[PDB]
Amino acid sequence: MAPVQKQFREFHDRIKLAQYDENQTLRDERDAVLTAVREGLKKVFADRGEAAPTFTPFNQGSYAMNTGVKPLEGGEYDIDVGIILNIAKDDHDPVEVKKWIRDALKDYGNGAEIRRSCVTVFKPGYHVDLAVYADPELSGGTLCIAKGKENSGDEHRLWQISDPQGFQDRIASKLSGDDAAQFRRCIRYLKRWRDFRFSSDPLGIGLTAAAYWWFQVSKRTDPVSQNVTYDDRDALEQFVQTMLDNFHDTWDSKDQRSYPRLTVELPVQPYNDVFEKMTGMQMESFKSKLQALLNALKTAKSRLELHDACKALADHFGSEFPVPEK
Ligand SMILES: Nc1ncnc2c1ncn2[C@@H]1O[C@H](COP(=O)(O)OP(=O)(O)OP(=O)(O)O)[C@@H](O)[C@H]1O
Ligand SMILES: Nc1ncnc2c1ncn2[C@@H]1O[C@H](COP(=O)(O)OP(=O)(O)OP(=O)(O)O)[C@@H](O)[C@H]1O
Ligand SMILES: [Mg+2]
Ligand SMILES: [Mg+2]
Repeated sequence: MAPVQKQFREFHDRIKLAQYDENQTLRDERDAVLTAVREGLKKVFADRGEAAPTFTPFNQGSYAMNTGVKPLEGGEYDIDVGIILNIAKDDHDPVEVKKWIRDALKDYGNGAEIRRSCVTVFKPGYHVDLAVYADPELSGGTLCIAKGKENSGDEHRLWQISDPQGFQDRIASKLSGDDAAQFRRCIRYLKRWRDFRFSSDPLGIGLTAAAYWWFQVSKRTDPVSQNVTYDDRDALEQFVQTMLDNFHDTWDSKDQRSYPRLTVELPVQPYNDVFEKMTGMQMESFKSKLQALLNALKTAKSRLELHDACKALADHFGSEFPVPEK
């Protein structure tokens, strides 16, 4: 009946990255970029002959929500930060606003770059994704993120209504206590699976939103003593089965075939499918790999030898998954 709970908890200990509130180093790297933006902006706007825009920053992403993992060797940390500029959205092209930040981050690190949803700045061993918002007061009450690239057409340049506070609050409030800890462990486990079996360029946000909809705690409460034990292997099995169950074969007219697609809405504005950017072929590979992980989660629960159980898990979770010698 070989259990694997101790092995999962040790795996968790190895992969987890402390969130911003417990990570001096992350805060320091964060604050450095925010400082370089403030400093940078003074020059960019001295040129324009205009007073510098101010901004309010906030923590975003997994280091804000305590779902962060350590990258594998060669991999990069992803420091996500929002900045709310004291500007009215209706008065500015969003890409143009993003240009102020890239130019402010001209010299800092290996430079800065304007992505579709953020300005990203590169440094040795990490990047910082700055999501750029217009001021809700000056912009008629909504918080809108700057969407669009430099090369992007007109209909793809926009201020999209967002709700990062709402999203973070739903992730943190879904469960509590040791139930919530298991939720977070299972997101992390799957982000290492991602880093191990997917190429370095199943989104993090995808699995997070997915767990919000479909994660269920797996624990046993002894009827007599009320003593609780968690079963992380079982929690992943049910969660992964539930995701697989929600793939829909979706016809693509252009390719004249169907691909299995997992759709997962953000539980807050704008309720976009967080996986919409994955192509049909990437979704098909995502599904096969999910099925193979499910198969190993089941194999792991029916091995006499702890070695054989752990090995089956290590083939999917990678070489930081502990495999005790036979
Ligand atoms: N496709 C999307 N739709 C809506 N919001 C998103 C999307 N992608 C990212 N975000 C927002 O930006 C944040 C940072 O995105 P990122 O891709 O870094 O995910 P993350 O949660 O930090 O996970 P990871 O640990 O993989 O970095 C998310 O946590 C989410 O609030
Ligand atoms: N809705 C969102 N809210 C906040 N951040 C987001 C959102 N969507 C994406 N991001 C951020 O930007 C990063 C990548 O998303 P983006 O859509 O900008 O990629 P892209 O510019 O299309 O690049 P690629 O060429 O790789 O497709 C994520 O890691 C995340 O931090
Ligand atoms: Mg992130
Ligand atoms: Mg990011």
